[PDB]
Amino acid sequence: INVGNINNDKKDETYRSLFQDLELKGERRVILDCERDKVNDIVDQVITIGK
Amino acid sequence: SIQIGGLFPRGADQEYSAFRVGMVQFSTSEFRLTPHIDNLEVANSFAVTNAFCSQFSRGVYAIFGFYDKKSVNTITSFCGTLHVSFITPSFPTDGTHPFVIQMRPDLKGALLSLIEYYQWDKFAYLYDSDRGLSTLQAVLDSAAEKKWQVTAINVGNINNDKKDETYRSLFQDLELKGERRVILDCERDKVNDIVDQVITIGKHVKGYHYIIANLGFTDGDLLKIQFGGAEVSGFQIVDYDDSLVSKFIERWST
Amino acid sequence: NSIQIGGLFPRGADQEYSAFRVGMVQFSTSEFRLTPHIDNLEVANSFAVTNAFCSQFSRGVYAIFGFYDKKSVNTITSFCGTLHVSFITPSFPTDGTHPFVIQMRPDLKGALLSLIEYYQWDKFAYLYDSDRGLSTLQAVLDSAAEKKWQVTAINVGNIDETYRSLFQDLELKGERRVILDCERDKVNDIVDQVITIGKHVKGYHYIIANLGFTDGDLLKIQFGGAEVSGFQIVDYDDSLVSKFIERWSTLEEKEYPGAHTATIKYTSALTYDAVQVMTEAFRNLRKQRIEISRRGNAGDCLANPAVPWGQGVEIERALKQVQVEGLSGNIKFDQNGKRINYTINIMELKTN
Amino acid sequence: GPADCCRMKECCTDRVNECLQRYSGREDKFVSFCYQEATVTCGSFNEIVGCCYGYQMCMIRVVKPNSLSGAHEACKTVSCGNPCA
Amino acid sequence: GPADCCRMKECCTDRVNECLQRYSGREDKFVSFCYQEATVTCGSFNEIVGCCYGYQMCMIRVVKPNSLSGAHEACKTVSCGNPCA
Ligand SMILES: *[C@@H]1O[C@H](CO)[C@@H](O)[C@H](O)[C@H]1NC(C)=O
Repeated sequence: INVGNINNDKKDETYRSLFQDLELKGERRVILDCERDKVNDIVDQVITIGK
Repeated sequence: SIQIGGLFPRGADQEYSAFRVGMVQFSTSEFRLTPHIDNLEVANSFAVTNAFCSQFSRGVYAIFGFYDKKSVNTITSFCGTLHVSFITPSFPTDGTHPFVIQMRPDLKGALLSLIEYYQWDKFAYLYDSDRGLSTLQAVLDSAAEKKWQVTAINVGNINNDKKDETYRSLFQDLELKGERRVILDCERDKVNDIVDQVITIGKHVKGYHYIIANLGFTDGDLLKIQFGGAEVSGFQIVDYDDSLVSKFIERWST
Repeated sequence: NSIQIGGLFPRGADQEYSAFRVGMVQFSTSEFRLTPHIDNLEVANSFAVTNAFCSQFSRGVYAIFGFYDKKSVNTITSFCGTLHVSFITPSFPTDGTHPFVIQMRPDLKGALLSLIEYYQWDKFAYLYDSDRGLSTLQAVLDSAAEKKWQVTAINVGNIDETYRSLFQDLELKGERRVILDCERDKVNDIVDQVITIGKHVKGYHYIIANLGFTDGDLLKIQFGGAEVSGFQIVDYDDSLVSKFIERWSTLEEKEYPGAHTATIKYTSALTYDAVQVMTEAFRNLRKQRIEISRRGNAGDCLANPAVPWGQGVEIERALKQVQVEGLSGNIKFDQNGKRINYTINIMELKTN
Repeated sequence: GPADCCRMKECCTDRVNECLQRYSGREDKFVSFCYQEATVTCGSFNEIVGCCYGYQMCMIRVVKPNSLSGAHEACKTVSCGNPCA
Repeated sequence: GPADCCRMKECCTDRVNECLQRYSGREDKFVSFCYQEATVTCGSFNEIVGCCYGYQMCMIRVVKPNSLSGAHEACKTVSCGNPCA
């Protein structure tokens, strides 16, 4: 999944969606390949929905 | 043409703002109230005594203010003896005190009723100092009757310096006791801190149930804990769907 | 150099004030004598206390000895803290750090909790009130949370039939063990209600939490059959206390009321030891070549901004540095003014 | 209708402990009795065995006068053994 | 050593789901198979019944292709029925 094309405006909802589909896939194990900032965003969104 | 007292604790801002807004909104041609405001440390009994007498000697007809669990007796006693009316949003008194008009509704019944509603036989209760142990004493008595297992934990004697570590600690013990259901009884600030610490250690996921014992519940920022998956319940004194409140917000937000 | 101190005695403080006067006579140096200004007032009333304190202050008093309720206490602590006026008192300890206040009464928390562990109480009931404050309640609640106690907190100060109810559910749940944390009067009341419905039967264990356990009448439950445990601040076998009672029991009821008794209330004993502490404190003040005499008139206590006398701080220190042997036992204080190095007797009521 | 061995276990331990608090100071002698109270309240797969056998044994072999709380707290996590025979 | 019905239940559901995520889109058809894997791994009181029967039935009556996660999450809290008969 490419997370770099994610709009800053729509990013929150898009993340919630994406991780929802990941939840359906039952994926606990995840690899973040991103810059430090992008990683921080992803992690923040992970904590917000309690993943 | 009427002079009223204005006691405001240091740090009361939005309150005083709404006070001025109410002053403009409710001031008629017949007469206008003439507030004399006094900002002070309300927790200091001496300061409150001195300010109250300062209002009194100026010949104030009525006083509007706040009080701490400390200063309250000074206010109730001085009002009752000097026959000076006192209006206030601050917490209700545990007894019958004349010459005091308590603007805040009593929350005890509501809370206990909610606990009974969710059918909680065992849960945790986080209290502190400020709002009094009155609600705690109430929930303890009712727990004794209804066989609730209350775990009383004081979060108010915990310093801002060491707070994170102890929060994680006590919540660790809470996890160990297997208590999912928790009741937060505190001001919005304490609530925010506690919730932040809950999210940090990930206790906001599904299976957890939180009850905010504050009367605003919408007044603080809950959006962070909103997506966690844990149930959260609260109480609201101000209905934002009412036309009065709607138009009020319309003028207020601008 | 003379010395003037104000006193405050609640209506009904007769024996206490008596022991105050006795302490005044007994502890007297020729170089200086304390000058009591007595004020009788209703201590539960904040306004009355404010007014009395300001009345003493404006009179140019060096130190004040008095009492406070759960209501007036904050008024006292705040006014003392603001005007830098020392306050001595038998009244219940304060929860927090309060400067310019010397609390003669030792803290009961440790003794109580240690006693709970001693009898090995995993589960019990706690009957409290709002009179001396909820500090002890917070203590037993926290310690219960840590030690996994089943404690049942019931406020008995806001209330006959209800007592029968609570003791009924206790009988069914089989909780015999009860802790009475209350005023002497409230204790007497609760015990009376216990005997009337016969909850004083065998299997029950009561813990009276106060320093007054023998100071009151224990004769009612003495034959009850239930175990009873308590706390004692004044050992009557001590030679100091022995001679004190020797002189006290021989006093004329005309001059000093409630004096002719063989025993004395812990509050009253604390009053006496308070007199001792003030005496030795001011003795240490004149012996250290520091003159305390008031610079200017105290003025209006309400006058803004406040006007504390700086030298009075010395007096505070002078009090806290005092270490003496009174009725209550070894008397010494910490920087906050709370009793330290106190010994509390653990009593038990038996057939004899 | 539905009976779960797990829920039966939790109910078991809980009812035993809740029972033993009536007999405080005498607990060590009443463990078995209180266990039968839990077995009969929460129901069992085998009338003979009870709701949790291993728990009963662990408790009966540990509980001392006024030792209840720690005893239960250490015995409730034990394996129930075999509920059938 | 001693085997606990509760622990065996948790192990059962967990091992079943862990097996079913190996098969995708056909999950509904392999549910029983994966159940026998959990039964044979985590052990059972009765070889016939398995580790948790009620869980197996709930799953077989729910699981749809690529419906796995929600099916398991709704079926693991169900009552085990009975390990004996
Ligand atoms: C006096 O009190 C201090 C404060 O806890 C303590 O360190 C010291 O051991 C005490 N002395 C005695 C004899 O108990």
